[PDB]
Amino acid sequence: FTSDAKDKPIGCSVAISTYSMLGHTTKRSWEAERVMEWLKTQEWGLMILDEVHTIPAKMFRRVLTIVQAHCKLGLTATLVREDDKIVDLNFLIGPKLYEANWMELQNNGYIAKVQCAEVWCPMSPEFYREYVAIKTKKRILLYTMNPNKFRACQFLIKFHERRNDKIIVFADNVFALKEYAIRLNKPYIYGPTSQGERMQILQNFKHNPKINTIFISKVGDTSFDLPEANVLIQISSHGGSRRQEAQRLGRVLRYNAFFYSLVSQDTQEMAYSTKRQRFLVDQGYSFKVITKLAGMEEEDLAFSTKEEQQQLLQKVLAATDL
Amino acid sequence: MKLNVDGLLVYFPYDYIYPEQFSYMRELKRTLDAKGHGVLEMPSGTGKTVSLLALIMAYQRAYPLEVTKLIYCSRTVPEIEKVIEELRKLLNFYEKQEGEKLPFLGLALSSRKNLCIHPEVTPLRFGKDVDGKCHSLTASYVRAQYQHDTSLPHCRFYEEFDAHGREVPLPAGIYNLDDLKALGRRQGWCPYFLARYSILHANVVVYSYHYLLDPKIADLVSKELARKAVVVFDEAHNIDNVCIDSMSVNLTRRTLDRCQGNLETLQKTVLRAEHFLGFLRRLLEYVKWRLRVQHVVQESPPAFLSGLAQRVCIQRKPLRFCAERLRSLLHTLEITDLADFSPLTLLANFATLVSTYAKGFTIIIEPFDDRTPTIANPILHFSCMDASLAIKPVFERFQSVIITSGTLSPLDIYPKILDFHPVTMATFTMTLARVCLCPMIIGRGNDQVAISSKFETREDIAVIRNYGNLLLEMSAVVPDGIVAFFTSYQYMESTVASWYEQGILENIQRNKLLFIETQDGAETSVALEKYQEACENGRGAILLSVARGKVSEGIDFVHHYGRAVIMFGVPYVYTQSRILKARLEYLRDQFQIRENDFLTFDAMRHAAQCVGRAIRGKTDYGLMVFADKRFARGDKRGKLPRWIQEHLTDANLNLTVDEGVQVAKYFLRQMAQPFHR
Amino acid sequence: LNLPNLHRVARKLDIDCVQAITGFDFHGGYSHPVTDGYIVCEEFKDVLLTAWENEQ
Amino acid sequence: YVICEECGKEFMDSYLMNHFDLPTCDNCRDADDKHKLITKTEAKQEYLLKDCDLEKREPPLKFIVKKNPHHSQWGDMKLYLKLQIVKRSLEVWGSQEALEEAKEVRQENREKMKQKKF
DNA sequence: GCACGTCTATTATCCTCAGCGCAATCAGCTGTGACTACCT
DNA sequence: AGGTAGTCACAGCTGATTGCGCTGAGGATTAGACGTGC
Ligand code: SF4
Ligand SMILES: [Zn+2]
Repeated sequence: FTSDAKDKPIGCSVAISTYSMLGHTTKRSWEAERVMEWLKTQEWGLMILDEVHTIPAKMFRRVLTIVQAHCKLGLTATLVREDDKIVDLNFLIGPKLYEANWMELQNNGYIAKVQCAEVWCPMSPEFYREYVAIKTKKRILLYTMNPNKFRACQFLIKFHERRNDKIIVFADNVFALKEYAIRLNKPYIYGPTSQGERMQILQNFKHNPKINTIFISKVGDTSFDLPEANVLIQISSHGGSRRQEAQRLGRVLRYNAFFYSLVSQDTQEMAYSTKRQRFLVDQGYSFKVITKLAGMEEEDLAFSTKEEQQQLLQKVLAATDL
Repeated sequence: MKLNVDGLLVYFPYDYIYPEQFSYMRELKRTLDAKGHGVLEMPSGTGKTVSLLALIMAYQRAYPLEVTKLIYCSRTVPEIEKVIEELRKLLNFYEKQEGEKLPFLGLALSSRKNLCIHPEVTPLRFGKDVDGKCHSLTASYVRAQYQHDTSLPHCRFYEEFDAHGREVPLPAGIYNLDDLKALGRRQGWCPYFLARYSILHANVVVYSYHYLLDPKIADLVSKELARKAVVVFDEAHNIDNVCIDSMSVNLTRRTLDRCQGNLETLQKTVLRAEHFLGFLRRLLEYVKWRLRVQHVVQESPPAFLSGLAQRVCIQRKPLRFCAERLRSLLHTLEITDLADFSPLTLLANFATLVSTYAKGFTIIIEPFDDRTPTIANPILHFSCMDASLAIKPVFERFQSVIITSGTLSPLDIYPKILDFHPVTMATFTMTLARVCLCPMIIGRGNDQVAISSKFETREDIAVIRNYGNLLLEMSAVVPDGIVAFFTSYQYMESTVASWYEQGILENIQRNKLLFIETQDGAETSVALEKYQEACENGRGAILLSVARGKVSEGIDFVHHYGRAVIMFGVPYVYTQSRILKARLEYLRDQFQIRENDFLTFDAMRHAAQCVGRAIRGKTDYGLMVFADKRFARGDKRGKLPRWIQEHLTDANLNLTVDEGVQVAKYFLRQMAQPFHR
Repeated sequence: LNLPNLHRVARKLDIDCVQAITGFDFHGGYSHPVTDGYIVCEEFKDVLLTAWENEQ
Repeated sequence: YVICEECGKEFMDSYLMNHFDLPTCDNCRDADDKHKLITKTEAKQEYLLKDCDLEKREPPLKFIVKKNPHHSQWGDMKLYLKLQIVKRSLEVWGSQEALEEAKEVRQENREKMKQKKF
């Protein structure tokens, strides 16, 4: 029941739908209205909720009260959430039943032993002056488009492609991701592209040796059907969302694999990365700090000279969204 | 084993029951309790028959009064023999699990050629003369003259059956056609005559569609057998086509020449009643008038008799006496054989049909021929237009007619194509331990150009190059046989000629052997045999054919035969001949059927019928590809059977050739691992 | 009647309209018929003229 | 027998009854003005009706499929009875009332959207 | 008498128009995280 | 010093619109024979 095929939801044993449709605050579709009227007239056994962590919302909570069910079973992988609304989930649904021990889970070999990495790059002088000069929230793009971080990401991409490893590159701030992906001429998901284009890109991502690296803009921050990947490189993620980082780490496991996080020194990204890894260290993961990359000057990388690095300043300051 | 349905227990030869079979049994029991008709859809040719027979036997045991006679009409003789042997296996299982016999009789019916013991008529290959020779050898006059024991060669099986086979019945023992022939030859009886005598005291019987859809024989074979009976038409996705062809006749120069040749002999025999002797003589010239008239088309189903009553001024009533004349006058003339006589009978049948049935028909005359259009060929065909005409006598005489096949995806068009009142609307999708089929629709090629089989782009070079490249790089990933279907023979030959012109067909040849299906039956048979023997070893081969051909349904591509089935474009029937358009108009103004909707339904029905023959059996697996962007639209995907819809993910609906090849490689690589039962 | 696009008006009115041939031109190495107006029934002539004027 | 709503004369079968279940004989069949047939798209545009309002709201509205003179192979025009369409529109939107303001605010919103796009 | 350059010819074939149903597109609402300012 | 109302960057969803795809029917434009040079 998602207003896409309408496979006669009336008179069904198991019904599968999504949020934001059972709690509509506006006028509803006639067929959808009739389906909801039918659905609100009978009891439900074992109402299953997915991604329960984002249950305590303004409209998602009343979804529990808008339908009647006997048992409410919630499933999630990242129970961590800000705004301390997880306590509300104790009485909204029930108590925390089971919490898997990830360390012993990966010790059995059924979960990939991901070697977590936290490697930072120094801020180029052409960028740090502008970073310390501006404070009105325009510095988000500055450390995001750090030339040193760009070189590190390109080096990691090339190294892992040379050994035939599937790579997923997470990157928020899709504006930066545009010039981050078109520079290397690699597929990227802007996010409001289409439904078909994303599906075919992800479908040909796995069974193709020619292309094995993609860029994602906050779209992979949920439970999707992304294929198996061994390398994850996140750049300029959200502020302090431990849930987002835990989900991104969850997209790799299924040292079989390893994921890297790139941050800029002497910036808010350092504090953000420090405060958003406290969930995984409680889970047992340790983030090794990498300050030097072997063979950085062995091959040619982008932004080799200062000319294009200083040219990047004009285009990164060209936003002027006022 | 013993399956416990909600109000009965049914013995099943196989201990393990798939959920699809259980749901099918549930639905069929519901229909039988509903005392009404219905339509079903199953994806397996095998395993449906055993479940159907088991449920029928259980229902007969539970309710002997409700069900008395069973009909399992099928398409051809192999289906008849396989269902007979399946019933034999079921009966043997019941006997070994129960220990006592039951008075159930099961026989198979076919043509007199199939069931005959005279060695003087078997070697000949004349299906229109075997019945005539059988009638000449033994008939009412033969029985009358046998009293004096005339010394002349005649069939003697009946002369012994009428005195010895009309007293001993066959209460128990289901008999196959070979069993019937053996019993007849050991008892000196005709298998056909004992079959006729034994149908009354019988439990089940199987035969072809022609014994029920054709009114000229259904009444003789089924008149008062059982008022309350159950009939099922398995594999009847093309029931409308055969129903239309049942009341369809054709006329050519050969028919009229044969009639004018044989009427002189008939008159010579006569001069050695009068209401028809002079009546038959002048009928030929009215239809020969259209031979000398050079007109494109004449349509007048009601006014044809009006025009007949003008040139010769003949009443319409005596036409209705023509058919009943066949059994009366001819037997008085003592016809030696039906050779050189069938066109005269079919002319009378046509006259009776046009005299009686003219409400939903059309008369068409075509002065066109293949490669010799206008020399001398006015073909008159009394093509039927409504499929309900051939289906009324079975709906009004039966209670729970069931139409089931492997492709009945639109359940809303069959109840309105023919007058029908379904109460089921039931579909079933087979499930196994692994996905046995990987359907996918290939849109634009590597050049980002659509490969649609559009009429305006049939001669386009780019689409032909893309088709050739797809067939080449596909032939190297799926081994031991690929079955490709084209729209028509003309398009197929024009495509292969273009491929031969370029240096591309050699690349396919060096990978797999290419075999082309032609109209010749012997050539097609030998091509199929050599394709099978080439696919037996590692050579591999490609079988190129047409969707609307006798090879599409004549053979089944079981596992290891045709791992991939390719559809080169949506198969659309040719709009010419002014026959399809008449049916479209009739459906538009009568059943409110959209012309485009019906064309799409027919195209997708043929495509699914010719693509679903690659999966026969649970262990069988195969690949199915559609090489046309037009398949990508929902209006055509929705016409695919439900057991293929769920496996056609939205990810692969418009993917290019390279990604389709990659998907095929992954599917074949992952499907080769052992699975358990 | 020598009216341009008169056939289209006749087609929309389902009125018989046949092109009038007055000669043949041999331009381009081949003979092509020359069409001068359209021949329409006088009974429908009055109705056709008004319809053609409205269409124009 | 069926009693005509215009003349009251009993009849067995009529064109309107067969195609639209309308109890009106062919003698009183005013197919030119009162029983005018309009295309499906035209009815949806004029009366702002949706497919569910035409196929799912009881009673279901029947239609007559006729060939398109302009082009043969295109989808044939679906003709609905104007009286039934008007009755359904009145049942859905109430009457010839505020729906008229509704179409005005719809075109106003269209102008707002186009100026916003500009 | 032979071959080459030049003047002329008594009906055929190929690029562009026309209503409905499916898929693409935007408006409105919400989530999720941080940022920020004013009052108790 | 902490709580709350806004504000902003991305993302999701569903509810209308809203141009685009299904095929057949229209109006445009090289070779044979004669003069002549060898
Ligand atoms: S009566 Fe039977 S055995 Fe004799 S010719 Fe006919 S079919 Fe053959
Ligand atoms: Zn009346």
